[PDB]
Amino acid sequence: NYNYLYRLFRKSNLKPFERDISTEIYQAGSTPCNGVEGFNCYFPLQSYG
Amino acid sequence: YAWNRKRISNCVADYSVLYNSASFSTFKCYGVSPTKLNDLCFTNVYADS
Repeated sequence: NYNYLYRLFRKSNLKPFERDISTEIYQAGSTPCNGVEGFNCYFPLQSYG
Repeated sequence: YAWNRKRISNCVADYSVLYNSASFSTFKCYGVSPTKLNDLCFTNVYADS
């Protein structure tokens, strides 16, 4: 059952009792990440095994 | 089976020139992150090539 999703990257620590549902791809480097993909661009949401 | 081990110590292990380079295909840190790599001090680093 992989329907359970969890966030893996975020710009900064979220404040208490805050819900984040953004699906924008994450960039782990200084290079820009245009479109839906790019160099070392990772989807923030990872399923659960 | 005879991987060479080189001890790296007493220096600055800069990664800006390393990560930013696009010549690499796969690079994952399972215990640390490039963002916090600079702000972390290591006692000794060994390279197995």
